[PDB]
Amino acid sequence: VQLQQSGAEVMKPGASVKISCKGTGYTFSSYWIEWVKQRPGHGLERIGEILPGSGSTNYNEKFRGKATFTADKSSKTAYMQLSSLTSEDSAVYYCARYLPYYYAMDYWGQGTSVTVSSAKTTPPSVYPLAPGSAAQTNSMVTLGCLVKGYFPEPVTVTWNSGSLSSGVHTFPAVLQSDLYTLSSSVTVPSSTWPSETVTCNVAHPASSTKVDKKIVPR
Amino acid sequence: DVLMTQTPLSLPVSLGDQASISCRSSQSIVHSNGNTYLEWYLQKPGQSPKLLIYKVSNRFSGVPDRFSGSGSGTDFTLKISRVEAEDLGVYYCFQGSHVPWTFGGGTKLEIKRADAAPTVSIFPPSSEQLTSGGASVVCFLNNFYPKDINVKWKIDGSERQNGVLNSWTDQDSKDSTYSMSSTLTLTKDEYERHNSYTCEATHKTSTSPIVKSFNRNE
Repeated sequence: VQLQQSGAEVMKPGASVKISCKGTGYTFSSYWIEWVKQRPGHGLERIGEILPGSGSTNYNEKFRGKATFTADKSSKTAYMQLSSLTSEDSAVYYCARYLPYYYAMDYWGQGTSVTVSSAKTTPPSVYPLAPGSAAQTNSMVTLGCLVKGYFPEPVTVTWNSGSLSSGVHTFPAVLQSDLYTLSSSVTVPSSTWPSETVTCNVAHPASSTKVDKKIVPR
Repeated sequence: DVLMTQTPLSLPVSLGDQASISCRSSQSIVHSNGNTYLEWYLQKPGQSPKLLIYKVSNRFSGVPDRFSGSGSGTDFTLKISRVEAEDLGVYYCFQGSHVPWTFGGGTKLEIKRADAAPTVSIFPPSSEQLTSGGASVVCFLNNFYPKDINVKWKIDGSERQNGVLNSWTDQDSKDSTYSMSSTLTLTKDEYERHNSYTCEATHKTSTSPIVKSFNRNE
């Protein structure tokens, strides 16, 4: 058994989104297929299930009229017509097989990302985080390298080819006005920073942005 | 719709301890046939959920014996004997009695260890962002426990809340600590009119808030 889904989808608010569900390794049109909505914040909410054989559909009382499923008997694929989409439904969608009153939910999908916004794909903006001019030299010192104004996700902010990998921290993406802003930090001994050359590198595959930047003291 | 109530919301337990989580139904979910149909789901960060317990009186084919499930006609309890490094994740309930089907609230489950001292580090903007025309002040708080911590921004002694980006990650594996990033974005013209910028932290393991302040004109 194996399940396939469509790739990432972006669109302006108000239009429709079509996502496909492919199933193999079993009788595709013999039992229910249900989809799950996972908001990137919390909770799991379902959207509905369909039986690819007959036109038997049901919906949750909260998401009535928001999506309309569709099945195909010739090709083993399930579709979903999406109604007027708002910025409150941008979440991840899973598909799964289900058979009521008996053994059920033994497999899943892989995950499909739906990012609905109004911004435009912009290259990142890299900036160093240098400490202040007046600072007390302790036994160790922390670092910083920031990336602002990029879309869409993801981005890979690393140090010099993995040389400084212990004590790194990458935070989730959070918006400020309309775009993202992510920082990277690591702690290094204070007797090494004035000597060893360190450079933070940023890789954005969606825009093909490979930018390195050296951090120098004041 | 029959809502689930999972207790508690978060149950930090150490390695080797027995942890029990209750999942109560708002109505009776016992079917007239004589069998109650409930599913337990385990979701890991960045992966699709797995199966551990279907038909609570039974066990899934492929899960080790460390998991168990029990309960009366309405109250249900999932029990774990020895929490391992693999058992990290999020739990979910699923009722299969009435139409339609719905999920639970989601139970957060991680490991627990002793307290840690937070590491606070402030970073003023660099010369590159000044050439651009902005001011990004970053405040990292790494290696602290528990999540009970508050971050406050002061400008010349006044509380500031606009432009605050607060982000946090999950519990790391090698050190089992927490991290929190606080970013403050302002214009360069405002950076030349104020004097003192301060990141303050209040945590349980500190009787006094950790203060990190810096002045513009020094």
